[PDB]
Amino acid sequence: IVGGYTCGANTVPYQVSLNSGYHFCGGSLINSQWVVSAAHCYKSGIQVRLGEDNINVVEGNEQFISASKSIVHPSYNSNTLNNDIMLIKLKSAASLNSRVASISLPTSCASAGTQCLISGWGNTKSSGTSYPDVLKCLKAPILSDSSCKSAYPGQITSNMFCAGYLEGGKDSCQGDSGGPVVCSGKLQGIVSWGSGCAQKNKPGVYTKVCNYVSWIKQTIASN
Ligand SMILES: N=C(N)c1ccc(/N=N/Nc2ccc(C(=N)N)cc2)cc1
Ligand SMILES: [Ca+2]
Repeated sequence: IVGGYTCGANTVPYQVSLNSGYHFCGGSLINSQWVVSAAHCYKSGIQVRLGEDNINVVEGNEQFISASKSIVHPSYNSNTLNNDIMLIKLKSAASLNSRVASISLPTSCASAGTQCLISGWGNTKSSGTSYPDVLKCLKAPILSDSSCKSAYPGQITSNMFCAGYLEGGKDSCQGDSGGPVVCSGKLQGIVSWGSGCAQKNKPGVYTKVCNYVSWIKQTIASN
């Protein structure tokens, strides 16, 4: 997260770190056994780390639970990042309390202008590289589809939305991928892609979760 702020330990209780020896992507816990992340975060041997703040220090609220299965969206296209969503099932149910909590799926798509919270342990620099150890947060509005499409001609599908700031300076970034965009207490987005980070007229592009709720629910129901 570039231009964000330190969330505060366990203030984003649904935020998970996907760990394969190191943090490589975010995710969002959507029930005790399931995490939603970006399909481009797919890899085998994922350990889901819940209850994280400092991902480099055991601070006492962590739950580390290996994935038992990952399900990449049936229509995920890695070239276009269309349908950049994947479900990860935990081998065991996370223990849910205030510091580790699922985030509600949307019942409706959020509109442009809705303020959201984007979070992650990704790079905090738009130029160069610095990875935070504690969870970073960014309040960012969903941008209009028109501004999104204008920013990224020929790339924004109906399964994507832009959020952030056209002026740049504030954005998610590498290492935030897969993580949440939560708006009014609903998971509306998944950190998906963008050109660089926090670049002018290159806002973050997010998987439009509301399109996937049916798939998520039915997948969970049968897996
Ligand atoms: N909001 C942003 N600017 C932004 C946020 C996260 C981000 N990270 N994406 N990283 C990323 C890495 C690999 C792939 C792939 N295998 N195709 C896709 C995306 C890139 C840009
Ligand atoms: Ca930790």
